[PDB]
Amino acid sequence: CPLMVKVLDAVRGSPAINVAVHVFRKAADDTWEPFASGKTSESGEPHGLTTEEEFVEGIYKVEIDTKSYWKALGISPFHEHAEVVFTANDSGPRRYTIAALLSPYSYSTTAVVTNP
Amino acid sequence: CPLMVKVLDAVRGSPAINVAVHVFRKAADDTWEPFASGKTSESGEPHGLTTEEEFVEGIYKVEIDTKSYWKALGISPFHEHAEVVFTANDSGPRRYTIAALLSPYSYSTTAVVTNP
Amino acid sequence: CPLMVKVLDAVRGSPAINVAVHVFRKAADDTWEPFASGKTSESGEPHGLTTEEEFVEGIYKVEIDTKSYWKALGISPFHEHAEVVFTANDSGPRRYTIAALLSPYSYSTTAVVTNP
Amino acid sequence: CPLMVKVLDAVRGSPAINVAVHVFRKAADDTWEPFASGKTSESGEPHGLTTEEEFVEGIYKVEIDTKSYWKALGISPFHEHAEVVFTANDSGPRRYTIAALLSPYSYSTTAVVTNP
Repeated sequence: CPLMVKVLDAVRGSPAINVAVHVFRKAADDTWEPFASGKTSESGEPHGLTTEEEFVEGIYKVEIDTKSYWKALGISPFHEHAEVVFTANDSGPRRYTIAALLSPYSYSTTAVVTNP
Repeated sequence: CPLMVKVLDAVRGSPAINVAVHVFRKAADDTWEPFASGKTSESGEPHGLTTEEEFVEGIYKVEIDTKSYWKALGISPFHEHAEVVFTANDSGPRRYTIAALLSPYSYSTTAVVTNP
Repeated sequence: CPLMVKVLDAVRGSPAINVAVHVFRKAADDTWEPFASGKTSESGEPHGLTTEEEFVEGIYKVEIDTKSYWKALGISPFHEHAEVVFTANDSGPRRYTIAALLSPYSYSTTAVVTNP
Repeated sequence: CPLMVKVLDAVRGSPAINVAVHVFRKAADDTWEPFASGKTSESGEPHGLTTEEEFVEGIYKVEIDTKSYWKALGISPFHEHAEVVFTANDSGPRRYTIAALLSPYSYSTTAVVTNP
C-alpha cells in the first residue's frame, strides 16, 4: 500500500485501536475533498486506505481523531485532533508510512518515505 | 502572556528563528478567524501573540509554517506545515505554552497548561 | 521474536540502516552482561536479537549507537548513544518492540508491549 | 547556569515536580563520577546543578529517575530510568538545556546548545 498510517499510544504502550483516520485531498479549488477513511485495528493501522492507481500526486491531509480516543478511556486531552499535511508523489511514485505517537498532551508524527 | 509558542530545531540544536506562527479562532459559523500572528525571534518564540482579555474561551488553531523554514535552509521537508488545534480557557483561564520540535520529516507538539 | 527494536531517522525520513544495537542483561552482581548484538538492516531492525527460550526475565539495557550513525553522514550529534533500560518478562512472557526515532539533537523511545 | 534540565509530564500536561536528577562525569579511568544531583521543583527543574567553573569539558551523563515518579502516581512504567550521555564544552563553553518529556512508555530528550 502506498499510504500507511500507524498510531501508537505512549501512555499504555500499545497500538491505538479504533482511532478514526480520515484522508482528504486538496482539490483544484483549494477545497479539501474527502479521499479515504478508516479506523485503526489491533495493529494500529487503518486497513487499505488507497490503492496505487488512485493515489495520485497532490497535497493530502491525514487527520487523526485523537480527542475521541482519549475521551472514551476517561481522559480529557489537549488537542481536538492530530493532522499531517504533505505533498505526495510529486517527484514520482513513493510509498509513505505516517507514524503518530499519542499522549493526552503531546503527539509526534514521522514520515518514512520509500521508493516502491 | 496567556499563549506562548516555542519552536525548536532538532537538526541544529537551537530555537528556530523567524518561523511564522499564525493563531486562528473558530468563529461562530465553523469559520476560522485570524486572531494573532508573529514570527519566532532569536529565542524560538513570537512575542505578544495576545492579551489576557482578548484570549477568551474558544477553539484555537496555532499554525506553524514549517515548509518555509526548511526550504530557506536548502532542505525540502515533508510537511506543508504544523498545526495545533485546542479548546482554550474552557474551564477557566489558564496559561498555555505550546512547544514545536522540528526535523525535516517529523515534528512533536507538547502542551504545558498552567492554574487559572 | 520476543524483542524487536526499530530505529528511524527523523531528518531523512527513512529507517536507520547499519545502526549498531547491543543488548545487555543486569547479571546477578549488578553487572551488565552482554546478551545480544546486531546492526540494523534496510527495514531499520537488527535481525534475530534473541529467542523466546533465552529471553528470560531480567533487567535489560538496549543501547543504540547513534553517534556513529550521524558522524558517517557528516553530522556531529549531541549524544554519545541512546539507551533504554527496562525490566522484562516480570509478570509473565510478553513481546516488546522498542522504537527509537533519531535527530542530531533529539531522540524518542517508545515500547509497545504485547501478550504473545 | 551552564547546565539546565527541564522534565515535563505528557499525561497530565505540566512540569514533573520532584523527579530526582543525577549528573555524573566520566572519570579518567572510564569511571562515572557523581558530579551533581537535585530534584525537579515546581517548574520542572533542579536548581544550581553546577557552576560555570566546575562545568568543564568532559563526557557527562544526566540520569533522570523515571520509575519513581510514575510509581508514586500509581503507574507502573516501562523504563527504569532515562539518561542522556553527551560530551560537554568540547569546542569551548556553551550553555546546555536538556528537556525530558515523560509518558509511562515513552520519553523524548532534546538538547538546546547555546554560543560560547
